[PDB]
Amino acid sequence: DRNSVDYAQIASGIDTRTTVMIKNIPNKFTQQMLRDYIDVTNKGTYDFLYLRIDFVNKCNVGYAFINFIEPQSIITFGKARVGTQWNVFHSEKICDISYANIQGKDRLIEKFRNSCVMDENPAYRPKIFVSHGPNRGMEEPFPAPNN
Repeated sequence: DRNSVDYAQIASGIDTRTTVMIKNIPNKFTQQMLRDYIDVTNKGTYDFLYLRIDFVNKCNVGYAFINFIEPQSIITFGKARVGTQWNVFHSEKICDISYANIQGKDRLIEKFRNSCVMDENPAYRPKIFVSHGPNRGMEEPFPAPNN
């Protein structure tokens, strides 16, 4: 499909999309567990991260948005994790990815800055990180509502 990830197309430079959906996330996985999981192989390679929590059902939504700074970092993540089991909470689910319909850190910021999710516990809010320079990967304060 239009959102399937093909590592060879990324390597050859014919698909430069950077926003990816991390799929089949176990119900009880947290955003901290996801950040740590990604940091095993991809620390400092992404500049947007969000795993939405459903507070009523005590679970995450099952997928996360991640914006990689360089499209090549999708190969690093994918080749290490895609097709492997999460191996937490006795889940049978496997890590998988596809491209998101929304593309880029700026579009992601604009999608959540005015959202009601910014009113929840600061620890569970979407995150942005420095995209370039010596501090690349360091968390940045999320921009305030545009209204």
